[PDB]
Amino acid sequence: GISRDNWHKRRKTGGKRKPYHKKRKYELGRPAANTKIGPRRIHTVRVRGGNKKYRALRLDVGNFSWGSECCTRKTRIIDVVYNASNNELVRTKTLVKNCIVLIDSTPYRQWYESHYALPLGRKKGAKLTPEEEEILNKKRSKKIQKKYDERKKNAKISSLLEEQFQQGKLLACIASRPGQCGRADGYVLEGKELEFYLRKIKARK
Amino acid sequence: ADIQTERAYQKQPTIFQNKKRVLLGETGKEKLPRYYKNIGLGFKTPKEAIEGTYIDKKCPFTGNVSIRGRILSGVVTKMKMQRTIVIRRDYLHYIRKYNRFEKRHKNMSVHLSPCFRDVQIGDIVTVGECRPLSKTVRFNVLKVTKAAGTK
Amino acid sequence: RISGGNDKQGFPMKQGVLTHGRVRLLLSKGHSCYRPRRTGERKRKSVRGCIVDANLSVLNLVIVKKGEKDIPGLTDTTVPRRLGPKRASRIRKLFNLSKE
Amino acid sequence: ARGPKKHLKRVAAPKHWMLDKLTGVFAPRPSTGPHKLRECLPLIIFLRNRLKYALTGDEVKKICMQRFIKIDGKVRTDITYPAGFMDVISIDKTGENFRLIYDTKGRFAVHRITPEEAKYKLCKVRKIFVGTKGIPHLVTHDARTIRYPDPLIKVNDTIQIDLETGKITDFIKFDTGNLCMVTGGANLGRIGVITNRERHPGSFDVVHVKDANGNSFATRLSNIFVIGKGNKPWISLPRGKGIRLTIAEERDKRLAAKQSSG
Amino acid sequence: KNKEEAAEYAKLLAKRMKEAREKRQEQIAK
RNA sequence: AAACUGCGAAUGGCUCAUUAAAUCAGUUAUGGUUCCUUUGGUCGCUCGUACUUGGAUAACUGUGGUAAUUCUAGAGCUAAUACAUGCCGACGGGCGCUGACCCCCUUCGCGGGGGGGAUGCGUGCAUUUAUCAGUGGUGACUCUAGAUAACCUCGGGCCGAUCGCACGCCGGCGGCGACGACCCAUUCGAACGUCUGCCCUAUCAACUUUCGAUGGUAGUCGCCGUGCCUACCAUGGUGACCACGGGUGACGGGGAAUCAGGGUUCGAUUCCGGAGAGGGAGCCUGAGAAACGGCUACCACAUCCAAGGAAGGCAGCAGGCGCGCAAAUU
Repeated sequence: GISRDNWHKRRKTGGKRKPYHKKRKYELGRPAANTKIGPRRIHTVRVRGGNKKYRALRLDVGNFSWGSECCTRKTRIIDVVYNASNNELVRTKTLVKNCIVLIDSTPYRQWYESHYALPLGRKKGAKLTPEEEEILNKKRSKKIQKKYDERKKNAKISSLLEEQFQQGKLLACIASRPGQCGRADGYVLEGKELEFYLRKIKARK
Repeated sequence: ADIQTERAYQKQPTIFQNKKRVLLGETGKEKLPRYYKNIGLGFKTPKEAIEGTYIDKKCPFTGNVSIRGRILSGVVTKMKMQRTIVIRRDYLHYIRKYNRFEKRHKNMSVHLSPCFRDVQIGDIVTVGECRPLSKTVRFNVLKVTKAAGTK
Repeated sequence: RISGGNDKQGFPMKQGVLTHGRVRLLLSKGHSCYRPRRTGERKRKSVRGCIVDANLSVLNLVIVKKGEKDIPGLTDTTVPRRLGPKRASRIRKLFNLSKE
Repeated sequence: ARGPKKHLKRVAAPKHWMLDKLTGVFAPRPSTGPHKLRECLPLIIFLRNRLKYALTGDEVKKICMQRFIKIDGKVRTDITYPAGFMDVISIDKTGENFRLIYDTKGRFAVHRITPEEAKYKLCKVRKIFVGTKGIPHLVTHDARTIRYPDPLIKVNDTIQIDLETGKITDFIKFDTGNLCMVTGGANLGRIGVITNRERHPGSFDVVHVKDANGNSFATRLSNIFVIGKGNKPWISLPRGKGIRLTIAEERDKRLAAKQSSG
Repeated sequence: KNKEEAAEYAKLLAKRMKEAREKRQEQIAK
């Protein structure tokens, strides 16, 4: 049962401070939600004012957004690969805000194939699995075909994202706080942010 | 320069830099608009804030700091901290029994946005009150006036 | 069925306490062997474990299946059983009434 | 202290209640409500100390629980209900209507109004905001929320509320040249025409006001309540028309009135 | 009540933008 | 009557031990937060048994244990505005994204357009994330409102299975209330910051420094801002304008005594703010307490005991002892 008061700290001058009262309830703190990756487990916390906090203890699934394509999907979280705060959080695979995680690319791949009529992350040696060449090709009239052709002019995906889609898992940043809202929402890493975090990950390992 | 000096990526949280743009439609860099706001009270946004590349979340102009409360002034005394300076406010306190004054001073740690390049020791700074930015910092430099002897 | 009892000092048996002796538990609302005096109150109370030994002042038993012959004063009497059902749906269920 | 306070010491009570010091230790702590604790007159003070309809708090309760007292057109049985500026108190049993209006001394006068005037009240709009899929909302000093206000109504304006239906029927803008009362500060209860508003960004705007007798004062913008368009009030004013006589003129008027009798 | 209030404010708002448009057109025209 | 349910018990009263920019006072700020209640608004805005659903448990009856308590244990019933579950209806559909198909015109280079469109997915408020566009507002938003792609916590959120009175109207439509639930304001606050101000002491001159010290970055936690805490990084921050340390028969203030002018001393004490409930510490419930006429433990003291255990907190009102120069009625 930790505290959060500012009067147990030394003053700006470095002098010692004398506590004039005992700990107050509103200065309380609670143990960290070391949100692991695993089958969902959330414990509701009663907080000041009678409201509720959702202390996520385990999360295997989040809501991640592909910002360039504006494609938000529910997705299994696979692993924790980088933490700017503490490397130990990577070793324990702790979900916190701004931690870099691997998410399944299947929902975004499915949306991309159903939107652009273009394969993504698909090996050239393979000739597609049954019952999905239809959604790729289908029987469309002239209007629908020209619509997809017009979409095809803006369907180019950067090489880093393409390689990730080949590997089957994307790099994402968790943008919510799992220990406060019970959710691991975030955004797929792209562009110079993706470059920076790939460089950091490869420098670490 | 090298904006990315920390372990985490540094960017303005309100600027989306990953928009898809075709290669042949490039004029300069692809896309990086710079977020800035004009703070009130007649203060002018520094040009370095508008055309800079620094990332400072405590900057009054390009950061997440709202200036409200007291507008004070001081002379820069120390600049040995990262994005923070110590200013000195001198004043006269009236002792009524002797009908006289005494010199007192208060040291105040204020956040210095990297938009104010070339800030010396001894020049006046106009600081504005914001939310607590750290243990001791509650003011942001809004204006810098050079010292009289500075050429 | 063994439905509880009181040890030689009167402390009642508690269902989950797998002990021969007596323990001290912090009891709150909902727990047996405790009645809160104010909302949110918890009290440290002595309770006897759920195992039946020879160190009991009284053991409570509930006859679940009746034997072959009546026990005088126990299984041969009758009960007025006041307070029939009060909620309407319970009345219908007891007397197999219909909506009409 | 833990949690909220429930008592009010008689000497810590607002001085404009004109409570004495020897009646008791406590003053009636106003209930939470439309008006602030220090800017209100509880129903018990009005029905006992001002109107003398009751001698004790028990008799105030006896009156209120017969549902004889309406505040802003609604029956109120809370004897500490906070009645504040512009509020209309209707006692239909005795057939009398009052509007809580400040005196030039800063006190709530016993100001009787006609039953036709008791149908409406002025309200200073505290804020305007858009919510609920583009629906504009207006909040007054009375703390009543009005949806779909006129698009011209802004903060610091005055609206007229029909108490039966509670919707805006007219409004005065906050303009120079409009009559206004002062609802706080040193000039509380004074009525005059707004002369000019000096704006201080990030601080308190100051409004200058000129009396009907030519006396000029100033208050903070938060203390200004527009009463009428031009110099014509939209409500009845007390016997003193918001003109604050100096103590010398008060003495002279009192002496003249006394010498006219006998 | 919701429907009536919405309709009344729609009419009043349309009239208010009509007034504002006419005033601004007069201002710019001269 | 009882008992269940709800609300209060966080106010008041007492005392001044702690406490030296701490408390407090004036001044501002919350655009950095929470807010029971009151008041006003919102509450068929959701396209997917209802003429009323389920199981308990009190009180009550009956059987008991212990020396002992505002201890409670079996058994037999029976309620809800307790606890749960849950639907006709508004409801006709609109909007968005899909897209088997058909018509008209221009060049039979359909480079183009305009439409109707059947199956399908999703829709309201709230939450979380990402993105876009610029209804109202501010000195100033990363504000308010809008749009899009989705999420939507088993510890799962709103969308009423409630109670009284008066009575009605050619199976339906109803008046006046009580109670309850989100949400947004309001009130009452609370919390945390700004600027300035505090006694004596140098026989206290240097202090602080990851036992976070000052700042940065990311997070955690928290109601929220913040070294509040953590991990990396920098080496800072305060001081003769008296830091740091020490003392205070130091709670601060409004104020009191005295006083030509100036001052000196006092302020435990009825108003405001703080703190505490023998000393520490930790919590439960709740909107609000680190509560003590709440709980848990240890330390000191202490009550009953059948020796197994059980029960404590007058700095509340009286009253007693002790202390003392020193202070009232159970």
